[PDB]
Amino acid sequence: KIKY
Amino acid sequence: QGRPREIINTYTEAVQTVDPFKATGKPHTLWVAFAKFYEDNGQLDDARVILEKATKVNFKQVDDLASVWCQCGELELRHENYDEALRLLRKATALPARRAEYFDGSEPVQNRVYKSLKVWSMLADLEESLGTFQSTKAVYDRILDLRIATPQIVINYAMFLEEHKYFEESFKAYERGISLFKWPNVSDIWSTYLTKFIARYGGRKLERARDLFEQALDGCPPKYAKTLYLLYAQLEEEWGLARHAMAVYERATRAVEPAQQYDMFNIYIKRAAEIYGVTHTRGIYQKAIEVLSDEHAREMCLRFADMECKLGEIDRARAIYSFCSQICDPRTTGAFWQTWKDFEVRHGNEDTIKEMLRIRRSVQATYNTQV
Amino acid sequence: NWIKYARFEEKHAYFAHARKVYERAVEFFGDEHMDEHLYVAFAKFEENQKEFERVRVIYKYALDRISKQDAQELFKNYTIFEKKFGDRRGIEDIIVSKRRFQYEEEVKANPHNYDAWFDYLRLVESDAEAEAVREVYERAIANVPPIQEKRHWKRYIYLWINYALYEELEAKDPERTRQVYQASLELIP
Amino acid sequence: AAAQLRQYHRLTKQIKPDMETYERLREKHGEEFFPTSNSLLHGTHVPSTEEIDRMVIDLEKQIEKRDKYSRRRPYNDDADIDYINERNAKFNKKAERFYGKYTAEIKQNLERGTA
Repeated sequence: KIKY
Repeated sequence: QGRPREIINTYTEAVQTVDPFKATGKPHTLWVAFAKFYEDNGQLDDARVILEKATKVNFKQVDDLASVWCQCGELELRHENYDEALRLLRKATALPARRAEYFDGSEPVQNRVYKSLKVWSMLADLEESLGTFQSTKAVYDRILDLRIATPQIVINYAMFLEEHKYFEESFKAYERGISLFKWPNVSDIWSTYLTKFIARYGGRKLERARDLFEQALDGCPPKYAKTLYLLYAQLEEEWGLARHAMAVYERATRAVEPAQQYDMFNIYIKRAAEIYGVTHTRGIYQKAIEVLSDEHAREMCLRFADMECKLGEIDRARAIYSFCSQICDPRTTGAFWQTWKDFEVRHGNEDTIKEMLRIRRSVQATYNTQV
Repeated sequence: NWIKYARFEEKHAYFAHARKVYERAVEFFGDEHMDEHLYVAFAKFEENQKEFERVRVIYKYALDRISKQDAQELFKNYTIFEKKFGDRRGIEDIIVSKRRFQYEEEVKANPHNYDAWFDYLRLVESDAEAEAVREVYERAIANVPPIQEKRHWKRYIYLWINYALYEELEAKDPERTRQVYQASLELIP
Repeated sequence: AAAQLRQYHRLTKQIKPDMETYERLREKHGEEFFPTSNSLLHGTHVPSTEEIDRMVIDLEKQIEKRDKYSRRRPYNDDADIDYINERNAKFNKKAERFYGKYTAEIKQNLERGTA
C-alpha cells in the first residue's frame, strides 16, 4: 500500500 | 484372389493387414469382414476371439468400436434363433451403458446417441420385427441417448406408444422432441404427435390439449412454410365454440402470413365469410388493407371493394377507389379504373357526380405518370 | 451473477457449493418474490441432477410467490417444464394444468362479455360440488345483461343453460329448475 | 442484461454506445482472438510470488523481444481493423457539390428530410  | 476358396489358407492373408498407423473405422470394418470370412471358416470358431480382440481399442473414444459390436449384432441377427443373440447382444449392448465415449481424440463430445442408440435399438425395440422389448426398454433407449437423440424420435415415440399408448409417452415425446433439436425440426413431429396424441389420449375437445398445443407452438418460427393456425384454429372451430373460434381467428390472423402470402389472407377472409357477417367482412377489409406488401392491399381492397359495392352502398366503392389510388402502383393496370367508373355509372351517377370520378381518376393517373 | 456462478460452477463439476450457494444466495436475495431468480437456478440444478424432490420443492415455493405468482408466463412455463419432465400424463398434472395460471386467468377475466363467463363455465365444468356451479351461474347471470333487445336474449339463454346444467348436474328438474323458470319470466322485454 | 457465459458466436452490436461498446467488444474479440499460451512453462517460471494482489514487484524483467513482437502484432491488427470504416461508394447523379462539406450537408439534409 506504500508503493502502488 | 481366390476369395471364396483357394487353398483354404490365403483367407488368413486376407485377414492379415497389420502396419499399425492412424486409422478410424478401417480395421473395424475390415475386422467385421474378416468376421464374415470367419463365418465361412466355420462360424463361431475364431469369431468370438475376433470380436473380443477387436472389442477393446484404447478406452472408448471411437465410433468404430460400437459399430463393430453392432455389426456382430447384425451377424447375430443372421444367426436365426434370438436366444444366444439376445444374451450376447444384451451383455455387449449393456457394456456401453457404463462408459460410452469422449476419452481422447478429435471428438469434443462423446456422441453416444448414434452408436449407443443403435446398439440399444438392435438389442430391443426395433419397431419392425424382433420382439422381446420390455416396458422399460424404451426408457433404456432414452437413457441410452442420455441427453437427446432424434433420428428415431418418431419411431421411438411410436415404440413407446406401442408398449404403453398413454399420455405419459406423449408428454415424454414432447419433451424429448423439444430438447431434441431447436425449432420445429423434431418439434413439428412433436406437434403432429401432440395433435394425434391429444385426440387419441387426452380426449377430444379438451381444454388442456389446446392449452399445451398453443403453449408449445405459441411464438414459433414459420414451421415449414407457415402454420400458426389451421391445427389450433380448425381444432377450436370444430370444438363446438363459435366464440373462441373468432378470437383464434384474429390471433391467428396476426401471425397468419409472415411471408405476406395470399393463402392465409384468403383463409382469414374466408373464415370471416363463413361466420359472423357483413361487418366482419368490413373489418377484415380494413385489416387486409392495413397490412400491405406489394399487391396484397390492392387485391384484397379490390375484392372486398367489389364485394362491398355489390352489397352495400357506393360510398365504400368511391372511398375504396380513393384508397386504390394511393396504393396499386400504376404499372399497366387500366382495368380497375374503367371497372370502377362503370360501377359508379351503374350506381346512378351517369352525367352528374361522374365528372369528378372520371376527371379525378384520369387526373390521378396523369399525376402519377409524372412527366 | 447467481446464474453466472452457477454456470461456471456447473462447468467446474462440484455443484455441492453451487447448490448450497444457490439456496444461500436465493435466501439472502429474497425480498418480494423469486421468479426468474431462484426458480431458474432450481430448474437448472433440478434438471441437471434429475431430482424430483428439488422440483417439488421449487414448485411448492413457486406457488407461494406473491404479486400474482410473480411473472405469469415464467412460473407457468417453468411449472410446465418440470411438470412435463417429472410426471405429466393425466390426473394430477391435468388438474394442475387446468389450475394455477389457467384457473387464475380464467378465474378473474375482468368480466365484460359472455365469452369470459363461458370460459369460466368451461373451466368450472369439473371443479367442485353444485355450490360452485350455482355460484358461477348466479355470478354470471347478473354480470352481463348488456341491453334489452338482441344480445341479452342470448345471455338469458346462457343463464338458463348455466342454471340448467348446474341444476341438472346432481339432480333432475329440482327446485332450482323452478327458480330458473322464475328467472325465465323475462324481466327484460 | 446478459452478464456472462461461455460460448462464441455472431452478434449484432455496432450501436450508439460507441466508445464503451467498441472497447468491450474489441477487448472480447481480442481475448477470444488470442488463445492460451506457454504459461505452463511460465508455470515453471511461476514460483512463490503469484497471488496476493497488491504487488511487491510490478516490473521484474518483463519477458523478451519475443513478447515485444507478439505485442506488436495486435497493434498492427488493430491498425488494420481501424483502417476499415467505409468504402468510396460514389457515382455521377443528381447535382454537383463542393468538397466534403457539401457531401456532409447532403447526408444531414437527407437525414432531416426523412423523419
